[PDB]
Amino acid sequence: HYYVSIDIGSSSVKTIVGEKFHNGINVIGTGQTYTSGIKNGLIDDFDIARQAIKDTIKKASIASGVDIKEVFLKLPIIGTEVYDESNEIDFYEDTEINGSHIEKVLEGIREQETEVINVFPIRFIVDKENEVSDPKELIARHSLKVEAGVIAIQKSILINMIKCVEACGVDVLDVYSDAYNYGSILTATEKELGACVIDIGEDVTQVAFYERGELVDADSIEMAGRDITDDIAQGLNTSYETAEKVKHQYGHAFYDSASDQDIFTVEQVDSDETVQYTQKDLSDFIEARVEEIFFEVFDVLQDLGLTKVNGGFIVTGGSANLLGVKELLSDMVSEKVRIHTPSQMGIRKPEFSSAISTISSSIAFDELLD
Ligand SMILES: Nc1ncnc2c1ncn2[C@@H]1O[C@H](COP(=O)(O)OP(=O)(O)OP(=O)(O)O)[C@@H](O)[C@H]1O
Ligand SMILES: [Mg+2]
Repeated sequence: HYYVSIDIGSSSVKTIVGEKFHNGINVIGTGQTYTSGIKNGLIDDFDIARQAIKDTIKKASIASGVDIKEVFLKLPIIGTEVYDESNEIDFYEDTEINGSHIEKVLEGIREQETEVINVFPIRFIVDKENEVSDPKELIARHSLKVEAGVIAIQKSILINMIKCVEACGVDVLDVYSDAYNYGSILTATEKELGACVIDIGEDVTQVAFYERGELVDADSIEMAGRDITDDIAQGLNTSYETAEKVKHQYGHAFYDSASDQDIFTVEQVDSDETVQYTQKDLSDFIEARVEEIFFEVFDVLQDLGLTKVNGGFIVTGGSANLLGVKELLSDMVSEKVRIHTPSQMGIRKPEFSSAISTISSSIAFDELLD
């Protein structure tokens, strides 16, 4: 009927209630609630977080008209495993492969410390020979085999993340690693060539790489928005708060493009005085940090041995609202670089990318298995 996804982020818990249309999703209600209950993408104070999630589920339950009781929880690429696996189910009759055989054969893969959370198909193989993308309505005589991609997350995260959302009085129908979700924000062309999604939130920066249409591998960095603000507060000798504002109001991640005529005033933290800075001044600190962030990204890529990103670079997430971000990355790499923002209205901010893709993934599996 209705699709409701929940994004439990370090800056704000995000919720989206949507409806499936022929050419996409129709957001009919959203909610957002800032919280200090989540840090580095994990629950820092259960109670505080459990209250943020409820508030978010409410603000949306109101704005959407729907009375939310079921939700799809996204999971951060943290303590996550992305590997290859296959499985085959047998037949004793002439069976017309339907959505239920897909699930049955995938379930086997969903099989110690971790737990398979997502199993997605790469290619199926009917009666031990017909290699095909879709095996539906095709007739199987002896067997249906699937070579899939699998994602596992550490049991500690899964459990508590769900214990917290379910403590709000709603059921978690399913879970979706952002490592799978980002596939949505891409284009078929990007997925094919080898695109790299860079989601810079507040505490975490997630990196996902897709090639030939499927996810290849993923990881995260504990450096993001907050660190930009931290760098700003120290550089202008000011409070975190005012630092978090001038970043929003005047932030520019590329030095060579920040204004001088643009001036603002920040108060000092050690005196009852006030200093005046230009946008460019602020830029020095911002670019520096956003750069160190991309340098981390590259390393993640090297570790995962995922060089070559002919698919290009896609950057998103809250910090993606920063000006000059596209400029800076393009200046330190040689592939296309775009800042993905949800198309649907109401959620036309980079920070909503993950939440909306969670719904996409939901719907995607809904069809695959029916
Ligand atoms: N307009 C702005 N300019 C630059 N940065 C901003 C702006 N708006 C949002 N941010 C920053 O983006 C970050 C939050 O965005 P985001 O929602 O993607 O993080 P989160 O998902 O809630 O937590 P997580 O780090 O676990 O992903 C904050 O650090 C915030 O300061
Ligand atoms: Mg986030």
